[PDB]
Amino acid sequence: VPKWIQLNNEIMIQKDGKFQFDKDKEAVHSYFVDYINQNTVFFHNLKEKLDYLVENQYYEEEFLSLYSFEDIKEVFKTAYAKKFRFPSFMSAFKFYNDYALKTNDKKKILERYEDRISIVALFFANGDTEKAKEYVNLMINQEYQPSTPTFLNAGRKRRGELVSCFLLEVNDSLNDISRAIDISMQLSKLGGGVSLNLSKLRAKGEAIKDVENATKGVVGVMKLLDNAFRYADQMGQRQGSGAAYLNIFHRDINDFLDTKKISADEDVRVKTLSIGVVIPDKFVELAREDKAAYVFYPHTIYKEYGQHMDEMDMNEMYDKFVDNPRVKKEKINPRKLLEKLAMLRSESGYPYIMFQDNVNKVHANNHISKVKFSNLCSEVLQASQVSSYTDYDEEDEIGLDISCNLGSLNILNVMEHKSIEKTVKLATDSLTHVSETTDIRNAPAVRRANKAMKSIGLGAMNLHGYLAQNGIAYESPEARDFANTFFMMVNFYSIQRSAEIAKEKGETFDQYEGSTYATGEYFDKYVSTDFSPKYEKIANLFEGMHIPTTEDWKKLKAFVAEHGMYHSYRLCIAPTGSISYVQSSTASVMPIMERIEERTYGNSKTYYPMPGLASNNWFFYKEAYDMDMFKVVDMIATIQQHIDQGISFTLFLKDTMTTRDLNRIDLYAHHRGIKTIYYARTK
Amino acid sequence: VPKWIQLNNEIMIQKDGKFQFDKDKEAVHSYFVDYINQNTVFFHNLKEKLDYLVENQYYEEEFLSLYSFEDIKEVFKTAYAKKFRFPSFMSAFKFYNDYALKTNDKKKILERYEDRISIVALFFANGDTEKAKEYVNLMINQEYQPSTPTFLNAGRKRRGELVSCFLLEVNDSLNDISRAIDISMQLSKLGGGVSLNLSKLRAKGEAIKDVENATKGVVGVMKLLDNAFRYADQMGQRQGSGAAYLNIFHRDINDFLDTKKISADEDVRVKTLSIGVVIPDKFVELAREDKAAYVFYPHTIYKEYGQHMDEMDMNEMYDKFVDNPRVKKEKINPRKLLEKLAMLRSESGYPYIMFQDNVNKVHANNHISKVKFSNLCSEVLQASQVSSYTDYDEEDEIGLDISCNLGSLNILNVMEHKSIEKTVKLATDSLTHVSETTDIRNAPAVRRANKAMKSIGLGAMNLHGYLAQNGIAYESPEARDFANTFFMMVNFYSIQRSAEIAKEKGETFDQYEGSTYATGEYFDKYVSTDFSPKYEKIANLFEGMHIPTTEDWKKLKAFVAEHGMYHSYRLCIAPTGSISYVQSSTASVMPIMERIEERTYGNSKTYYPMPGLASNNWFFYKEAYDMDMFKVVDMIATIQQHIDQGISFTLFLKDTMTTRDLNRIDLYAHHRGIKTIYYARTK
Amino acid sequence: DFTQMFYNQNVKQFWLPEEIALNGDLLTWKYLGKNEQDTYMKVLAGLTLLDTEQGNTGMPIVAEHVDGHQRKAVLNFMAMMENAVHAKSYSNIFMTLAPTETINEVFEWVKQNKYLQKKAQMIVGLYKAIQKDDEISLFKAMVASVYLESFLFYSGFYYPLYFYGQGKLMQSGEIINLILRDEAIHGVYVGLLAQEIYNKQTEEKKAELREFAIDLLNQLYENELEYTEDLYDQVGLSHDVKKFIRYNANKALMNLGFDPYFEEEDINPIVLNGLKATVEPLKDDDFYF
Amino acid sequence: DFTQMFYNQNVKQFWLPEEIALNGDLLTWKYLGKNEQDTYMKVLAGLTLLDTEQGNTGMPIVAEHVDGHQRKAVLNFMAMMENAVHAKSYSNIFMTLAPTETINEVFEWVKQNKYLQKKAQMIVGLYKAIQKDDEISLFKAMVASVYLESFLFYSGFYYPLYFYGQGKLMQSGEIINLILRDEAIHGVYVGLLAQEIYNKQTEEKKAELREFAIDLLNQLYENELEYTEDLYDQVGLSHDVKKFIRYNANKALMNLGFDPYFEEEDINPIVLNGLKATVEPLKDDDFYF
Ligand SMILES: Cc1cn([C@H]2C[C@H](O)[C@@H](COP(=O)(O)OP(=O)(O)OP(=O)(O)O)O2)c(=O)[nH]c1=O
Ligand SMILES: Nc1nc2c(ncn2[C@H]2C[C@H](O)[C@@H](COP(=O)(O)OP(=O)(O)O)O2)c(=O)[nH]1
Ligand SMILES: Nc1nc2c(ncn2[C@H]2C[C@H](O)[C@@H](COP(=O)(O)OP(=O)(O)O)O2)c(=O)[nH]1
Ligand SMILES: [Mg+2]
Ligand SMILES: [Mg+2]
Ligand SMILES: [Mn+2]
Ligand SMILES: [Mn+2]
Ligand SMILES: [Mn+2]
Ligand SMILES: [Mn+2]
Repeated sequence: VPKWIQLNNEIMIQKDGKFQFDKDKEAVHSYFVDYINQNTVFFHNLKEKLDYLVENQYYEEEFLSLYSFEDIKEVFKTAYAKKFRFPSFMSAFKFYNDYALKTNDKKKILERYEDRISIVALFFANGDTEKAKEYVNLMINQEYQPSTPTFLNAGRKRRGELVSCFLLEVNDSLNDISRAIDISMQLSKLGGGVSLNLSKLRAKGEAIKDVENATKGVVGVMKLLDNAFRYADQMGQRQGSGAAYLNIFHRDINDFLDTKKISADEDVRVKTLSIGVVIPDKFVELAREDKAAYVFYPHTIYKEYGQHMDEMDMNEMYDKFVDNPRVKKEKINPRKLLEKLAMLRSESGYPYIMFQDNVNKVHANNHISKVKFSNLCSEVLQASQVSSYTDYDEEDEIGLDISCNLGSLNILNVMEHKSIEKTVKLATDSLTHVSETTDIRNAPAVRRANKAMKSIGLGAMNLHGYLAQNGIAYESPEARDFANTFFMMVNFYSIQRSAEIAKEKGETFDQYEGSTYATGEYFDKYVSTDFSPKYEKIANLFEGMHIPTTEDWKKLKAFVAEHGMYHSYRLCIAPTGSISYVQSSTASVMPIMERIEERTYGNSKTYYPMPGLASNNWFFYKEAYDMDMFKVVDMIATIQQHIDQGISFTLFLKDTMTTRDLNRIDLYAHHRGIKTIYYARTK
Repeated sequence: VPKWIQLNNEIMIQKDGKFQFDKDKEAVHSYFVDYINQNTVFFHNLKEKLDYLVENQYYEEEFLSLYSFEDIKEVFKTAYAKKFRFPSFMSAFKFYNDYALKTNDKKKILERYEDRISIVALFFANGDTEKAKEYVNLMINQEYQPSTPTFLNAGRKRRGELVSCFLLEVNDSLNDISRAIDISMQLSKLGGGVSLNLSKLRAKGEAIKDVENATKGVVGVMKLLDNAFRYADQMGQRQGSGAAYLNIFHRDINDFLDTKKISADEDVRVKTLSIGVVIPDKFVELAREDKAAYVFYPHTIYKEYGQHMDEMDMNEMYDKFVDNPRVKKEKINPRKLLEKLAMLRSESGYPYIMFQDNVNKVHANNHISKVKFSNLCSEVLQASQVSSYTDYDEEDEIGLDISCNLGSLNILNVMEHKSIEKTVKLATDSLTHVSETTDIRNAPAVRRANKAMKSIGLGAMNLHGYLAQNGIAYESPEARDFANTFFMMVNFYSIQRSAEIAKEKGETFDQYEGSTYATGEYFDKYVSTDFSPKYEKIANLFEGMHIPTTEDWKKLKAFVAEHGMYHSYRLCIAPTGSISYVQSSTASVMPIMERIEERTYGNSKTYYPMPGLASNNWFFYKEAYDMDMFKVVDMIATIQQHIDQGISFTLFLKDTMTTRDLNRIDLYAHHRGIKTIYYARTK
Repeated sequence: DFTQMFYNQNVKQFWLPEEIALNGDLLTWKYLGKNEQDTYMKVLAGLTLLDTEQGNTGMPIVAEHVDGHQRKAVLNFMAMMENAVHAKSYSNIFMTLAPTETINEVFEWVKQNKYLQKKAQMIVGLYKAIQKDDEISLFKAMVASVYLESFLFYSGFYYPLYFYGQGKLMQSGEIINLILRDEAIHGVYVGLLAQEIYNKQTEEKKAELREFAIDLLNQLYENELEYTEDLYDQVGLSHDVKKFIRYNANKALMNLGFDPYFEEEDINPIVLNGLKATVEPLKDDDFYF
Repeated sequence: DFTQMFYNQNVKQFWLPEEIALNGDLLTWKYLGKNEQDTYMKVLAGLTLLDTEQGNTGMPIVAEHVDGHQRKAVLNFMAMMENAVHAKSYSNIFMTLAPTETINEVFEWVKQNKYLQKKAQMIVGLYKAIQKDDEISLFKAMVASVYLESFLFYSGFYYPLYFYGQGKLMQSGEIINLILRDEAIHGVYVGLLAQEIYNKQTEEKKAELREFAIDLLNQLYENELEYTEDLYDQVGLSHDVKKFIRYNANKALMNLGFDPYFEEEDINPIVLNGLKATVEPLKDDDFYF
């Protein structure tokens, strides 16, 4: 048993009726002094280390050649000038086991935390020494954390893509289905999660060019995609993860849901394919009034109207579809479908729930397209256009497939540094750089949408950690007040930075002129409502920091009208799974699942108290399962009103909660404006 | 019970110790006058019939527009002047259930046998009235039978392709694997059977861009292809049929064979994918000497030598691969592998066995490529060049993927009419037309190889029927003498027709000048050895029909050298499954399995005596299971020496014989020059 | 001289209730009177109790004390049939025909029914009184087991057979016939083992063992009469069932090598109507021709 | 939470010796060396002897002390498989490969063998020490049972699997694979019953039961190493067999809800080739807030 593992295990040994939280500092110190400093390759000078890394196929010479070695040396000086110390053993362990650069035999350590941060900053700045130093200060202060792909792979020769979330539209054709399988395998090969919209595919028992009842439906494509993701398993390193989305009004919705039942047949069940259900307001209205609903065969609708069923507004088109004799449908019970959804989420956590009209009532790019589905993590909500992949000899009609770049603000560190504006703008610049430098050669729609939309996702994390370390309960109205003010400021400065980038480059995103940013409809609630804190305690948290006012929002609206907006999408709160340990932060804006995290690595068990947990703030670190999910919905809806994309919203349920309770949580989330629901986690 | 199937069941009622074979004539007469004439749509004149069929999307207008209606009327008169009568109930039942045109609701019958034959003939002739009449005479006399795709779809609007056998080479890349899956689904959608070579794919545990043990092997691609063929099943009426081929020296050969074991897990076993094993003479030599053989990792060989393993000569490079330290190899026992092959064929009928050096020592187009795999029916043996499907933005290097049009001579009717030459030439013309009118716009390599190679497959059937109806035992030397003379004559006239077509069109097949036809080496055994029958009984069977001598073969060799050959491949003997009933013929050149064949169609049981079966030739219709497989191998090898492609050779095994007997049959087939072994059928 | 043939017969009779689809009985069940359904549920519940104890206790304990691996294998197989097949089949029938509350109520009813408790007390008491290496205590338990197999089940079996014979509840009836087919061979087998022990005794000891067997039979019989009246009076069949149990009591005695005790009677004729290729290595000479 | 699921898996795995024809094994048996034939015979006798203890004592004793009708039924089914199916299967393999006199001698040898006896008597000792209404003694016996089912058999199973993976003795190897598949599920099931007892204990009592399990594992493991060298050195396989023992020891521990004891090792590829919370309806007013 390692000495640091023993020291970390002494946290649970209760001395004087309290956990020994101070043992984790001893644990991390022992971990470093006994393992990391021993296994860290040291070089006489930074020049020798850099030469070894570039020449041994560890780094990329292209981005490092943009600086004189003096500038790189000063950047590394800035990283090491902070004397950053990992507060807990788990932070250092997670970094040096997941993100630190190791030798080709994975025996020694080439990169410390400062080296990784310096390389990421030098890649972000793209030749600017002052910008690189600013990125170094931002990341070594741990105010901004680039996503796991960006943080892990930036500046590495043998790297995967810096983007890991992709959203593909699948057209109703064998050519398009085969192309979707190919692109899914190519993107999973790069290490990215792939989400596929299956709503355009015609249901089971539909006609294929005069041969009726010949289509296997969305479940055959589901099996194809599941095997494609199983094959493209990231070189046998990490299991290939993909998601499939289907509209709740699709005829195959029940077959779609039956793929996740525990009793599912092996010719129906899918293993590596997550499922998400898209629910328009029409379905919730039908279930509310207990009227019997209809699911429609998409190809009949396409033949009758020339438009896909998911391309049309179900609120206005549902009655026309039902009254159309040439549109084929079967009766369903919407309440029974809702209960089936809740039962499936209780049993397996699936499907994801995307409230279509909650997303699109505040969507800023409805002119480009409505948001029809989400990503594998249920936070990316962007307009997509389906591609028409024709025969081999013909020319394909390339659409827009969603792929956004992820980054997370550390709410605790941004708040303690009083640097919401600077951190938000620098994170926007880094995400923009990642977007520009991303070129995917086997997903033409993804590449086209990356070049045109220039969408980024700037998330946040350590919300519960910041609140509990400041004596604020997560469910308290003061917590929602802080979330309101903080994310209003984040949105303000992200919009300002996007407009500044548009002014600097003289270009906006494609089809910006039709957006609500161009017409000013986006800024209505910001030029009409004041989002300053309503509590003196919360207003004191923002001391020394200018909270944007209504006049500031009017000035921003005028600036955006004059100069445009560079990013179609800017903010999305991803789960931030493994980077939260490195940042000593609670995951995303979700509340903590456990106060102290018990995990086993190898044959030794490890203990991870939540960051900042102590005796004084023990009960402010309320576990998510002990919380009222209605108040968590209230918090996420408070945040969601300032996030243009969605938020990964996990439901934390007790074992005593019934199907009716899960349905009530889902319906209250729909009522409160929640766009997506990620997971149903039961204790 | 239907009257016709009641009459057909009176065959088995033994009267005076004999089967009532004449009941089948009464059975078919009742079948017609009680079902067919009643359910047949009859029009006032042929003009109304043709207008009705063209207008209601049953026929194609383009091919019928090349003839004036007087010519079409003359063709239909020629078809009906024969007054063809089906000799058995099964012939008419199979035709009117599988190939006869029916109304859109599958209610009534639009085409008789004469109508279908006339339409196929007018399609073949392509505007020529006299040629259409010649084709009508050829098919109404049942001397030549177009394959099931051609006979079923010739001249129909809503039709599949006229070719159903496709062979695909898969390169060792994810782009090429995705393209292989796409092309397999596209061709299965067209109704064709697709065979894929998986030898170029690197084995399990190979590196994918310097990360080791990353490749899932050929079994992952096998699962992908199996699900692709399950998806593209054409309503499931005829589910997607695929074949995978692996060289026996591939490292994944044991896992490739384990996909067919009964005890295989659901994560390994493939169900819709047939498997074939390509065995070079090196493997048979290694097993014969009981030496230690080695299977190789294909990617190591490709990296070391720059060529794929299956693109190299194993009999000359096996020792170099073994001695090469940079080539990765695994030790196997070749005799244990042979025993495993025999056990797998006994328990499942798989794999197909291709003797690669038996194919390539007589292959005429080794300059283009060596034959590396066979088709799903294990009789197409043509040169293929792998394609290089690149990224979306890059141009693809299109290779040569095999596909040939099938057609069978009826040996009994051809020999009765003394029309080997005319039947062979007309069938060659029809197959050439089918090749020219085929355009696969989603399989680039299939299209390119169809345009370049112009390969056709002209098979034969009713060999056992003809021999049994002429008092010749299938195993007798006289039967092999007849097969030798008959198929030498077929080869002579097919080569003559190919040379005449090349002379008329002024073009040969691509890379003809490097072929053995151009060098004249192909004709060595024909200008040196006389193939006239050695028995007076057989010599009288060919009386009235000129048998080409050595002088005739020398003249043909000069003609080919001076004019070239239009088809790279001309003759392949396919199984000819369902068209054998319509033609009242035994299936292919294989011996019959049952003298009287009992089948259940729906809830009706009906019996099919072999064509011409009686008491005077009961024992000449010896079942395939009761005869020596060594003599059947001798017969197939006698036929194979005149066939440029392979012969679908089914092994008929008793329950008593062990795996050693199956291995002995396989080794004797390899010794006797058998190119492929199709099935190990056990009774 | 007999164990091997019983082994073969038992294993060839192997079955599971899931082999029989029960939804076909749904309508003939729906059509029975409330009295008929009540008696039917209770009858099968009484059978379930008997098989529960025969499987949990009776067969395993006899297996423990009987010498010889083959004899033990037969007895172990019979034990498995009792609780893994027979007792479970009744729940398959209950779950098809009855709502959960009626099922719950009938299992509560077995716990409080005095005749069913008395018969279980008596039979299980004898099983648990077996002493190691004491053949007399073993004989007594084997007599009890034969009486359970060949006599006590029959007050229960009557009713499913009575319906089967009228073309009613025929799927449930098929299950019951399979159970009955098993118990008949179980009763014969255990009877033969009991006779082995009896035949070792002095004439004086034999006389006492016959007294034990007859006293036990009469005591069980008197209790079964009251049980039968309690269940069947509401469906009008008590006298008929009584004739049936006497008939089967004689069969139990015969299984024990004793003379019939009750006089023959006419049984309801309805109830009578209710009754790889071989792998051979390649030689060197196989590669040359 | 688990007994009905295991019931299903157990009964659907039912098989009989007669299903596999054994005679074709003589075509590979004749080609083995004396040491190979000797090791095979000794291993086979070892498995036979241990499995007999499990059929006569191990499974029936656990079935006796475990409470619950459904658990008793599953346990009865497992005991049946040991006595009626497995024991007959081992006998059939022996009778096919060796003459009567050779079988008697091998069993005499293995019966006197120090390493086979040590483990057989250690396991049997724990079964004999179970006391009525004492769940601690029951748990200890369950641990012993899991160690037999999931660990001790595997030094023996190695050899038939080794041949089976090479294409030798395929008929008997198929039989052994079916037996092994039954023992795997037996080990998992008894493991869950042991964890149920373990989870009812205090923290101090748990630590004490863990020490018991690890101490027992250590004793058995050290004897397995000696057993292994004694049988497999003559055919050069002991190193690889030892890896297989440790791998299966880890599975046995995981069956008991414990952490693996041994580091992960790769196994011989030839042997590898051989091997609802509560539904509640929405009652309106849940759509309004
Ligand atoms: C991407 C991928 C490839 N493979 C296998 C299948 C292909 O035959 C083989 C080649 O993959 P490639 O697509 O050629 O990968 P690569 O070009 O980046 O690697 P290399 O430089 O070695 O050519 O790898 C997998 O098994 N799983 C996978 O996820
Ligand atoms: N010497 C050295 N410095 C390293 C290494 N990895 C990162 N660094 C950082 C530490 C300093 O901030 C910076 C410059 O180190 P140096 O080259 O030793 O500089 P100097 O102090 O000699 O001027 O590089 C490393 O491996 N060696
Ligand atoms: N009348 C008619 N003839 C058909 C039909 N299908 C095929 N035929 C064939 C039969 C004859 O050989 C040929 C000409 O038939 P027709 O048009 O009736 O001509 P004719 O009998 O007046 O010369 O067409 C059909 O449906 N009707
Ligand atoms: Mg289409
Ligand atoms: Mg490649
Ligand atoms: Mn019973
Ligand atoms: Mn019984
Ligand atoms: Mn056993
Ligand atoms: Mn067992």
